[PDB]
Amino acid sequence: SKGEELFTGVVPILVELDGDVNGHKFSVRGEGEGDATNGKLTLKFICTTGKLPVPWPTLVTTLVLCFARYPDHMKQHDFFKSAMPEGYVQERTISFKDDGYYKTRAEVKFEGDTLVNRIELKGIDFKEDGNILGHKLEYNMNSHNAYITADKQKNGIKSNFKIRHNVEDGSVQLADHYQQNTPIGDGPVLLPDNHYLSTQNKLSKDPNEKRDHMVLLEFVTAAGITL
Repeated sequence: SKGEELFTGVVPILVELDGDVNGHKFSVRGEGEGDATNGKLTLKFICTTGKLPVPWPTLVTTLVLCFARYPDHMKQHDFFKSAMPEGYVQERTISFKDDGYYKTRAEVKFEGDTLVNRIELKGIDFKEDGNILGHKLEYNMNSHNAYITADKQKNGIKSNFKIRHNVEDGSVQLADHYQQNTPIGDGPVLLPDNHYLSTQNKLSKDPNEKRDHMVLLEFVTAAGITL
C-alpha cells in the first residue's frame, strides 16, 4: 500500500480519550511512539481529570493497529496502514461479563507527522462495588490474539475477541470486544484474508509521576497466513 511507506520508522503518537462511565466524566492523554518494523509501542498515559474512575487495564485496547508488524508475505492484508494517512474510524462495544459495557468511537489518522488516536468512550450499566467502578482488577496484562476479518459491505474490517482481566481475588473478568473499522478517505484500501494479531505487553509506573497514569509497552504482530 502507499500508506505502509509512512511506517518504515518510529512515528510519534498522540492519544486523546474523553470518557463518560455511568456519568463519571474523565479524560486521558497519552504520548509516545510506535514502530511497525518490530510492532513496538511505547506510551505513557495520564488521567488529566484526577483519578481514573475505571481500571487502567480496561482501557488498553481502546488507547493504533496501524503499528502492528505485518510480515513481508502478509503485507497485502494490512488494512490499517493502507487507510493511511487519511486514517480510519475504529468503533467497539466492550462488554464486561456480569457488569456494564463500553461503547467507543475513535479516529486514527495522521495530524501532521503524528499518528493520532482520538476516542470518545461511553460506559453504562456498571455495577456499584463491581470490578470496574470498584477498581478490583490487577494492574497486569494477558497476551492475546485478535482475529481480523474483511467486512466488504463496509469496505473495512471486523474483529471479535475476548480480553481476560485478572481480578484481585484470583477470578477472571472477561471483556468481550466487537470491533469494526472503516476508512475515512475514499482511496483504495486492502481488504484482508482472515488472519490475527498477537499482542505481548507490559503495564508499569513512572516512579516520578504524581498523577494517575499508566506506562505501556505493547508488541503487536500479525500472523496466521503462511507461505
